[PDB]
Amino acid sequence: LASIKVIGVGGGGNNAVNRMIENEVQGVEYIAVNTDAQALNLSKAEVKMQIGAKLTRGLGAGANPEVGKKAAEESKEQIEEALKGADMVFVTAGMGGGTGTGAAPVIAQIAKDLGALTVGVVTRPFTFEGRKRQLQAAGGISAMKEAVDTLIVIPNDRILEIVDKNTPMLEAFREADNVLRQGVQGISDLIATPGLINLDFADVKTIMSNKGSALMGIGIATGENRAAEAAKKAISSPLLEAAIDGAQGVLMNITGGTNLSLYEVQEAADIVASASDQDVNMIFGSVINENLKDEIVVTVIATGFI
Amino acid sequence: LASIKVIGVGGGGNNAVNRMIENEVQGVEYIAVNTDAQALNLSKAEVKMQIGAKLTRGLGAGANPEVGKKAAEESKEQIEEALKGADMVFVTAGMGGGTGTGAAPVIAQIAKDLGALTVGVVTRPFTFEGRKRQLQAAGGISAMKEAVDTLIVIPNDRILEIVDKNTPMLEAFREADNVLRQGVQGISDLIATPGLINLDFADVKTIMSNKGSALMGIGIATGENRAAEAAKKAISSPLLEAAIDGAQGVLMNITGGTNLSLYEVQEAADIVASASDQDVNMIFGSVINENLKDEIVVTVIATGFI
Ligand SMILES: [K+]
Ligand SMILES: [K+]
Repeated sequence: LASIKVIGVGGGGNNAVNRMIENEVQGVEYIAVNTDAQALNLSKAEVKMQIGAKLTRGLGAGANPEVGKKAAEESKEQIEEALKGADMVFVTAGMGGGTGTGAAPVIAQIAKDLGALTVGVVTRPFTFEGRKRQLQAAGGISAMKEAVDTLIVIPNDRILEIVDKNTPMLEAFREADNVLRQGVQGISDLIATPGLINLDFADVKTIMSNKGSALMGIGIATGENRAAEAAKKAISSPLLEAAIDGAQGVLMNITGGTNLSLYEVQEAADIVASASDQDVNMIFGSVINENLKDEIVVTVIATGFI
Repeated sequence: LASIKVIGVGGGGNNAVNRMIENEVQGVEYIAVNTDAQALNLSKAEVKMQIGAKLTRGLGAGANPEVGKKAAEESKEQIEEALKGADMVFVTAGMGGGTGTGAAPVIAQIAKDLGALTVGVVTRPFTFEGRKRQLQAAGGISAMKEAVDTLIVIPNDRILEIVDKNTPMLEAFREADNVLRQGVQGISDLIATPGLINLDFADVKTIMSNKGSALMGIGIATGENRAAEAAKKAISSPLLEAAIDGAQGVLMNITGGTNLSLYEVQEAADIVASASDQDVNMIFGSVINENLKDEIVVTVIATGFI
């Protein structure tokens, strides 16, 4: 199985890494990277890497991408050494602030230069976060795209379409953390641990080598008709904010409990295939999570959008 | 038993509250309060109070005490409602940043105006954090002193005298979090839960009503001579950065396992009394922590320093 590191960069990455650990996501090594020593000390990762100790003295980057970038530059030797040996590196961060925006591209570029298949999974800030955050996030996304093989972008505004109408702001942020965790786990669960219908690493690498950007969609369903319902919810997810038939590559993960059947996996796959372009390169796998009972989760990652 | 709330304000308070929860500190209600939604979502407290949602949009106060203050002002109705009914409120924060420095005094003043015995337990930043942090912390400490009954100040530089010489910066910060937890738990364990030698709430209130400032000291020891060794370490703690004989009031907590003896409690108390002024108002109690084996911890809180 592939050797996989998941790197949480800055506050958005910190929370996503903790959510993966809370969900007992197996087969990956976690590395929390941050300029903010207080936040870093709340990481559940065993490897906690403080960057920019001299520059920022543990105080964070103050929403300044240049300080995030220079912090990662300060610590480039340590970052390179931590990443050495990985076949694949996920770099997770929230865009718009200082450390995510500035450090995540530096870290991703280091991983990519080492030869790791490098996948960024990042949030674009909620519009309510304001103009400075939006502008800085656009800069980070552009930098991230240069530094990775595939960048999966989670449009946080779309979460607001998904959650209940009176959801407090704190809970909207909490859901963004969960979506980042779902983005990484959707891919890693199919390659990091044994399974009946895993994915071939080489095939993941091919779908993750497309240009342009990538998006994700998530569907969850229970009971009768769950496989079809979950798949339909995934392809119609507000998160997948382009028509899936525009994608060059599609990866589908269906996860269920021990009762997940061949018939259900096929049903879900057929829905996603049918919605996608006729000439799409689509790959899929299934995961048994024995902690699930009657729910199934379908995650779709679509790459190579114009 | 007294009804006690422990309020973690901003990043330093967040980490201290999590450390209390990790150490299974009983008998108190925890409330995490923050302008930073990502950090707040890592709180282990069941009550998570986002303040300044409109002003800061979940992004934190950017090391600006005025923004911390105005965030608390925005949310004053919610803060007042959360604090109603408490006999005692601990307000814990790191001084020097925006939310701790600015919001903690507002919150403490609300608690004090409600009639709660209000005790602040705050860190003064490490010198390495720089001049802006030092100056802002001095302002916060002055504000905090006006807003509480007793302010216990933890001089972070003194932690550097305590930890091993090559301790990384991240671990020095982690130890500050632990000291804040020890400051609160030293007092709360003697009044919040049943015990053989608890303290009288009225007596705690008297020692906590002194003017001037307060300091703490911690000593830990195992094996033969543990009670005397721990007590001596507490009174000579670099954290207690004034001669204990200068204090008007002294509170001592000795905590040990089920083997903690009357003789040991007395031995420790005698050491602290002997070191203190002849006319000191000193009170003490003991706690059995059945999770301890042969270690004992002595905590001393000294109040009313000139
Ligand atoms: K698997
Ligand atoms: K007790």
